[PDB]
Amino acid sequence: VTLADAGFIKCAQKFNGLTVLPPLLTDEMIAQYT
Amino acid sequence: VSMTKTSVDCTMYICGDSTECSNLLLQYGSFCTQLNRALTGIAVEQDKN
Amino acid sequence: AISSVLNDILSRLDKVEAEVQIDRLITGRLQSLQTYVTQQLIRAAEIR
Amino acid sequence: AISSVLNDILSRLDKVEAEVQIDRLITGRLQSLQTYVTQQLIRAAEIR
Amino acid sequence: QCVNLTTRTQLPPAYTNSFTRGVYYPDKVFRSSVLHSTQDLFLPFFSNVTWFHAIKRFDNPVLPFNDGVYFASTEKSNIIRGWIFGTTLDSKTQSLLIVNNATNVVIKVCEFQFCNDPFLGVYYHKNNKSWMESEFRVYSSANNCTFEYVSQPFLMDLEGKQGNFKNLREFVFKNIDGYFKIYSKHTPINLVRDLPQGFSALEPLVDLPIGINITRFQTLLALSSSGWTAGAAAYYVGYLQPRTFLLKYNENGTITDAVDCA
Amino acid sequence: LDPLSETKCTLKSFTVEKGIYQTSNFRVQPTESIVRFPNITNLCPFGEVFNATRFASVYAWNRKRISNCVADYSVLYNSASFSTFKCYGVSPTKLNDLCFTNVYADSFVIRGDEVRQIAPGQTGKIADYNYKLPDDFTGCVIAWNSNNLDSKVGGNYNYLYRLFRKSNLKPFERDISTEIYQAGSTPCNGVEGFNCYFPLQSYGFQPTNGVGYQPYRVVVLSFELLHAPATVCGPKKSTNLVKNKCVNFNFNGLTGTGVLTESNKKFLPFQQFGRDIADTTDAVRDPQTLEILDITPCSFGGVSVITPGTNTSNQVAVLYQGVNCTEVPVAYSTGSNVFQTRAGCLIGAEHVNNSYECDIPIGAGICASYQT
Amino acid sequence: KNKCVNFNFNGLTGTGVLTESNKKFLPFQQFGRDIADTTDAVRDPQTLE
Amino acid sequence: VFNATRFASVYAWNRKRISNCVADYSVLYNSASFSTFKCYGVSPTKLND
Amino acid sequence: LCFTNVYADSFVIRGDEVRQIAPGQTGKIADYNYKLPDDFTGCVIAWN
Ligand SMILES: *C1O[C@H](CO)[C@@H](O[C@@H]2O[C@H](CO)[C@@H](O)[C@H](O)[C@H]2NC(C)=O)[C@H](O)[C@H]1NC(C)=O
Ligand SMILES: *[C@@H]1O[C@H](CO)[C@@H](O[C@@H]2O[C@H](CO)[C@@H](O)[C@H](O)[C@H]2NC(C)=O)[C@H](O)[C@H]1NC(C)=O
Ligand SMILES: *[C@@H]1O[C@H](CO)[C@@H](O[C@@H]2O[C@H](CO)[C@@H](O)[C@H](O)[C@H]2NC(C)=O)[C@H](O)[C@H]1NC(C)=O
Ligand SMILES: *[C@@H]1O[C@H](CO)[C@@H](O[C@@H]2O[C@H](CO)[C@@H](O)[C@H](O)[C@H]2NC(C)=O)[C@H](O)[C@H]1NC(C)=O
Ligand SMILES: *[C@@H]1O[C@H](CO)[C@@H](O[C@@H]2O[C@H](CO)[C@@H](O)[C@H](O)[C@H]2NC(C)=O)[C@H](O)[C@H]1NC(C)=O
Ligand SMILES: *[C@@H]1O[C@H](CO)[C@@H](O[C@@H]2O[C@H](CO)[C@@H](O)[C@H](O)[C@H]2NC(C)=O)[C@H](O)[C@H]1NC(C)=O
Ligand SMILES: *[C@H]1O[C@H](CO)[C@@H](O[C@@H]2O[C@H](CO)[C@@H](O)[C@H](O)[C@H]2NC(C)=O)[C@H](O)[C@H]1NC(C)=O
Ligand SMILES: *[C@@H]1O[C@H](CO)[C@@H](O)[C@H](O)[C@H]1NC(C)=O
Ligand SMILES: *[C@@H]1O[C@H](CO)[C@@H](O)[C@H](O)[C@H]1NC(C)=O
Ligand SMILES: *[C@@H]1O[C@H](CO)[C@@H](O)[C@H](O)[C@H]1NC(C)=O
Ligand SMILES: *[C@@H]1O[C@H](CO)[C@@H](O)[C@H](O)[C@H]1NC(C)=O
Repeated sequence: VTLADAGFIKCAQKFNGLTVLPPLLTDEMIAQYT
Repeated sequence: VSMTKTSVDCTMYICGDSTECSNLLLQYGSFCTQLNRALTGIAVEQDKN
Repeated sequence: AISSVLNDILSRLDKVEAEVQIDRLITGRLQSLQTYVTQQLIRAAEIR
Repeated sequence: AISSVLNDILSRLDKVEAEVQIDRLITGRLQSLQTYVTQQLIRAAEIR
Repeated sequence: QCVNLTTRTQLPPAYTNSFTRGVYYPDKVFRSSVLHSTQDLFLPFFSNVTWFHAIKRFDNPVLPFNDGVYFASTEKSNIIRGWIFGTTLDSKTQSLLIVNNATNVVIKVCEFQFCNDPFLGVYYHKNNKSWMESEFRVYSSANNCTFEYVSQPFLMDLEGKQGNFKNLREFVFKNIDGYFKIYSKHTPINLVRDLPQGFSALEPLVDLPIGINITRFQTLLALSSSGWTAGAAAYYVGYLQPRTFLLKYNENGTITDAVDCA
Repeated sequence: LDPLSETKCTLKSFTVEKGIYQTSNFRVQPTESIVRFPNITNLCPFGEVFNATRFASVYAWNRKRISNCVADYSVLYNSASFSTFKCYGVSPTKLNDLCFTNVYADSFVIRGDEVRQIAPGQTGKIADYNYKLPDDFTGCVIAWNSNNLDSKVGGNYNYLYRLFRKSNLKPFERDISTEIYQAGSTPCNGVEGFNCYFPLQSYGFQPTNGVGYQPYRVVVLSFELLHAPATVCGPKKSTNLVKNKCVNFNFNGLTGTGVLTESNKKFLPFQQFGRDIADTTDAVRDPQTLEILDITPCSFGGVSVITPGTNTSNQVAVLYQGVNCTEVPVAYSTGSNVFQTRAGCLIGAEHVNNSYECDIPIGAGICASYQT
Repeated sequence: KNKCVNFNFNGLTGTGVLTESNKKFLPFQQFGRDIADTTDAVRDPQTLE
Repeated sequence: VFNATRFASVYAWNRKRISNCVADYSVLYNSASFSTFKCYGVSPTKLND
Repeated sequence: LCFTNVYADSFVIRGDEVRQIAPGQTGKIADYNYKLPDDFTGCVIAWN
């Protein structure tokens, strides 16, 4: 599964007031629950 | 289970780097806030899911 | 509008002419956000 | 607009007067389709 | 000077397939790793292009110019040297002259009184063991001029090369709101008598705000006054159409492939 | 006053519950303006536009284009030869201080009773039938005596006006027509007819004529301002290329706001403005020193306020979402308690090593709480 | 009739296929309308079918 | 209509019915004698169509 | 209707300059000696 603009401190989306926010549980915290 | 969380500066999307457009955008009232609430309610429930 | 670029309209026209052109873009854009947020609120309910 | 019938605008007005009428019908009829597709996208989730 | 050159064999108007040739950069805007979609006056893909010869034969007619024109020549010995564009072609209105005389390329807009059969002509290896330009029979007069360009002086060869074609030269001409826009390309070839199957993009090399009506065009070739040898060249004319094109820019931002969306 | 006052103002309540609240977006302001244009040299064609051999007739007035040139009006305004020098959309002093998208010279000759009809909003046989200026005409009208240039002692009848027409012409129309005017009710076929007039008449311009009855050569400089990528400019403005700072930029007429940076993208020699997947301008060529600049709009994000309930405390922390701490100092700037998170910079909250149950969720594994 | 055409009846421009109706228009009417307010029948002005 | 010798007093404006005839409006619109020709439900160029 | 306060701005100008008295205009009356705001509420009156 591919991804885009995941929210980590790093164009077309960002440049226009659009933002993507990170999940609360990181993919490590998800894997500790799993 | 989830999707990407998004939030938008509705004033920067409609009127990014213009004050004349931002002063006209006030003629519409609540819509940019109501839109921010919607996307915040979507985003807050991705963590709930 | 005479352009989609907001800063161009603000140089091609004076205030009482530009307000008509800028309001086309405020109307259309705001309908684009209202549509995206409708699509996303419907989508988010499939993901829930 | 001066008519609900699109060809009756174009039978009476030239390009510069017609586009002020046709655009109303575009604006209202595209709001009608977005309303229908919103109602159908909401409905489809009742049936799913 | 002004003359009618009647010593020709009659051949039918030939046709060939313009495979994926005739795309041009539609704007001066950089793009890369993207499949950009645009509607403009492009040459339709895989369409029949009208084919002309110089050989025995010296095909040079006045042609329509409607929504702009694709022109291409597969060439040796630099035989295609110019074009005429305009609406009356007889100094009742202005017209555009493009010429490549052996010294340097000239572009001009004037009330040109063009000849009925216009041409350039060269003395073929006359004792001097050089090919020498001598006949410049295109216009009798030029009244109200309002644009002139001449390139920096040089020395292009008129040399009578022999063999198959080695130069391909592609051009698109558009006359929009008074802006006469030339897109063109050059690429090396090794072909007998047909337009090569391959993809090419035309860069905009010059734009002129000439402000005239163009309804037609004619092409100028290098030839005591009748009975002569034409150095051999093939050329092709296509008419552009409004057609949505999808354009693949590669990493280095160069249109690398295209799709004609109909 | 403070982020808590902004949350009270956001929520329209004088007391705020425990949580993390979105508030008005952070956005770096530009440091300065910058104009980057192609190097200019040669002067505009004034020695053609005003000192040409012969001029147009007013019935079919000339339009000459002014393009790829340096514009100077100080020669035109200081020269005592011109009896009229009037500007209808700019001040006549400011002409050197100003840049133009495209420019033209409407060039012709007229009689002094009719020079008044060249101004916008007029009527009479020149204004009605051959030269109408538009209501919003922006540009200038310039006129001078030419009896020493254009006249012959019999009257130089080479200069023609229009005297009849089917309608008053539309602004900037040029009418070439010579077809006969049907003055009576009957039609007219062929070259001539009874009680018809030919629609043109020439002027009686002689070197003995009194002032105002002399040929005046008129140039009307129509120009249009700022609204598009420009092809005429004054002898002045392009300014030094700053980099790595937020600026109000202008490249060839492409106005915007952003950070500028040296690009590793290559542009082929005919390409000027570089775009993204969404057709937004992501790069541009500097038109002087030919190098490619990355464009980025100046750093911005959501500003989220972490608060305990107002009933607990007025202390708050602030999250700059998806923004590197190094960029915040631009604007709590004290810090000594700042924290970069994957979610963005965190200010006013003290980072703790101890892992606790998530109280107020910040993002990317981080949470915050009010504790000793 | 029975072909696609760009019609015009008394300035009622359009595009469509014309066929002989069995709708019986009372004398005062030149046109019949649809639910969408578009004309779906017309009385020819020279032969009054 | 346009070339009658006496017109009406405006309190008693006269109304002629135009019927059973072909109306070449291009004649009036192309006549320079009319200082005003303002149409309110059609453009003047369209009147022949 | 009623008004909270009323002011009659009284002056002489050339007949070409009456158009400049309207809101959102430019030219030497509108620019240098008498400007109305873009939202002007009131009436402009002129007589020869
Ligand atoms: C415009 O002029 C300038 C010089 O006046 C040219 O820029 C110079 O380029 C060299 C090589 O990069 C630098 O060492 C100089 O310092 C530059 N001078 C200035 C003033 O920038 C520039 O090449 C000219 N424009 C074009 C298109 O060539
Ligand atoms: C915030 O920006 C700074 C740059 O100002 C980043 O620091 C760089 O990090 C890399 C990787 O460790 C180093 O190779 C650079 O030399 C650093 N430069 C400087 C000046 O700090 C920092 O990583 C960024 N932080 C985040 C979270 O994106
Ligand atoms: C541009 O020139 C063309 C050709 O001269 C004009 O079209 C001609 O118009 C006349 C008059 O109706 C016809 O008799 C010719 O047969 C037409 N020829 C062609 C090839 O079109 C055209 O009208 C001109 N355009 C403008 C804007 O003046
Ligand atoms: C190619 O064409 C140009 C343009 O017609 C010729 O240039 C002229 O040359 C003569 C003789 O040197 C000059 O007196 C003219 O003033 C030139 N005119 C222009 C506009 O350049 C040129 O001579 C031609 N070359 C050849 C070899 O015939
Ligand atoms: C873009 O152009 C560059 C330069 O022409 C290409 O990079 C060259 O690739 C060849 C073949 O591998 C090497 O021999 C050269 O040394 C490279 N140039 C340099 C200076 O590094 C590059 O391949 C092109 N990109 C694409 C996608 O075609
Ligand atoms: C159109 O023309 C037709 C004749 O060409 C007119 O119809 C005729 O009406 C008379 C009286 O009923 C009949 O005797 C004829 O047989 C009809 N004509 C034909 C062709 O059969 C008709 O009146 C005309 N249109 C209008 C509106 O008057
Ligand atoms: C440039 O010169 C030509 C020729 O002198 C002018 O063409 C003449 O124009 C007038 C006005 O329509 C006619 O009376 C003549 O019959 C035309 N003569 C020819 C030979 O065509 C042309 O008008 C001039 N243009 C300018 C801008 O001065
Ligand atoms: C091209 O010419 C061929 C004849 O060789 C013909 O069969 C074909 O239909 C033509 N196609 C087009 C698009 O003109
Ligand atoms: C035109 O010539 C006069 C002298 O005859 C000179 O003073 C003036 O500057 C010239 N103007 C232009 C635009 O060449
Ligand atoms: C909050 O604190 C105030 C006193 O500071 C008190 O009046 C109020 O009842 C308290 N309410 C709650 C729910 O804590
Ligand atoms: C957390 O502990 C590490 C050692 O494991 C230390 O380097 C760091 O300074 C500590 N952080 C705080 C905030 O005490």
